[PDB]
Parts: sequence; structure tokens; C-alpha cells
Amino acid sequence: STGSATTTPIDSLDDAYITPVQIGTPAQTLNLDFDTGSSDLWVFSSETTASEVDGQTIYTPSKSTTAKLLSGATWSISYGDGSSSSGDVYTDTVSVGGLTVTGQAVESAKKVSSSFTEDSTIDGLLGLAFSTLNTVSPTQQKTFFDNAKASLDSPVFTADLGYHAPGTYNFGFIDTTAYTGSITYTAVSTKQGFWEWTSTGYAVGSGTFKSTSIDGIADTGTTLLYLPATVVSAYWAQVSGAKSSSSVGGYVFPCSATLPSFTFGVGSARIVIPGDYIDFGPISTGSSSCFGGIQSSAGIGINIFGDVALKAAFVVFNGATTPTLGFASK
Repeated sequence: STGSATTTPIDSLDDAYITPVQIGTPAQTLNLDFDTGSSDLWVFSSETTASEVDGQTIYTPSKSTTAKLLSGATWSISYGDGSSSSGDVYTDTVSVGGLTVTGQAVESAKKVSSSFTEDSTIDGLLGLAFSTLNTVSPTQQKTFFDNAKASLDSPVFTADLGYHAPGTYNFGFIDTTAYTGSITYTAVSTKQGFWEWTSTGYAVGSGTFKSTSIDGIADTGTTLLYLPATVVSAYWAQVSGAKSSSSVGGYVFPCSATLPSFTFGVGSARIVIPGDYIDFGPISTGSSSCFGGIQSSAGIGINIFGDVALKAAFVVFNGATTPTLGFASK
């Protein structure tokens, strides 16, 4: 089997991407944030505290003839941005782009933090990291990809995120029309539960490539590119007036600037992020200070190849017995 679904930016900045997912019988369609940095499929639901729902579409398990309470199971998750959610668990039928998994754990939110409530466009998350990170207790549950893998034509999914435009998540096949050149594959460590890999270096603009190992994660659920302070300083030093602002929480730059590109290495190959992809617009409405898309990871503990980086590539998440990642230009 295969599946193919369009993913759409939630706003004009590409802060996140939503993908329609069918849950239950008859289908209830929710728009979920596909997140290769976590491993829980959770949804706003009829159980979510009413004051914490503000415009999201909810899953109502009592209206699904295939829903079953997973008795005793609870979940609770905290994300790198400080947001969180928690609740109980049903199993139900879940379909993405024509690919159907029966018995998928659908984690129903009883509580969500304010940033989820405040984002009316995201009805939940669909985790695509390794199932060892799934938070369900006392019986850990598998991701949608893990459950579908055996049925897929090939044990892979691909992320093709657009810049200010829709893109595609495919399951079970590699669309050879969706990228240019060849796909360069690189080793993955699953030891922390992430799609963790080592970039071979970077360049700023038309500058020379610096060969240096950068360990980080491919994370579709993180908006920006988080890299070591040395790398980030070298980038923003090429932008007149750019500075790190403690009050704003990162590097800002004059909105009048033209940003240089940023290149990252994948083995001997190179992925070029255009300068425009690094512009996240005014820090507040009407400001001439703009927020940068490349930020320091120094306070995180891990480097994060988020959407800013991934949207410049066609990315293969290869879930073979030894997982690997592939990157192609597009």
C-alpha cells in the first residue's frame, strides 16, 4: 500500500504545516501537525476541557463505530517550546492520503496548554519519530508509520514541505518526479528516539564550505533551524544590523535586509536554503525588526533541522531495519 497527502502552511510565515487525517467510522477529518520530532498521535476531542478549545475541530469517539477505549491508558507530553497536552487513549481507524491503519492509538486530549488553544488551525499532532518516545502508559503505543510499515510497498515516508506553498507527505514510495538530481542518504542514530544524523558542514552565502560535523535531528514539528552558536554567529555576521536580542529571544535583523543563503552538508552533497526562507517577518505587527530563521541551539541540548532546513529539500525517512535519512534538492 501507499498514501499521499497534501500538507499546507498554517499561516503566511510557514510556522507549521497541517495535513488532513481521517479518524473513525464514519470518518472525522482533523488537520494534524505531522511531527518527525515526537511519537504521539493526539487530537482535540469531545473530552478536551471546554475552555481550552477555541475553534479546533474535535474528535468525538462516541460517534465512531470503530473507536474503543484503551482501558487504563493515559498520556502526557511536553514539547521543546514548553507546550504540553495530556489525556486518555482510544484505538480507532486512521487514514492518511488513502493509507489506512486499523487499531491506531488515538490519544484524546483532556488538557492542552495555552499555545495549542490559541492556534485554531492545528487539531492535533501526528508523531513520526521512533515509537520508543511514545508517552502512553502503562503500555507504550506505536506511531502511525510503525503500524503501517509492514503493509507499505517500501518502509519509508517522505516530507516535501513547501516555501509559502503546499507540499506533500508520501508513505510507502519515493516520487522520483518530486526532486532534482540524486538522493544522498546518511546514517541515523535512534538512540534518543529521533531521526538523528550528522551534517558534514555549512556555508554562508557564497562563502567557502566549512567541513565540520553537526549532529542534529530532522524535525518537521520545529519551525526554525537551530544550530551551534559558532555557526549561527557566522551566519548573522553577514547581515548588516543583525543582533542577538535577549528581550526578543534570538537573532533579529533589519526588515530592509536581503538575507544570504545557508548551505548544509549531507555527506558530499549540499542543500541550499535560500535567504528568503530565513525571514520570519516583523517581531510584532508593524515593527522594522524581523525575526531570524536560524537560531542558536545552545539552550536546547540538541541541534534541530526544522522546517527552515527541511523545506529546502526532498527528505526521505527510511524506516528499514537500519533506518537512514535521504536528502535531495528540488
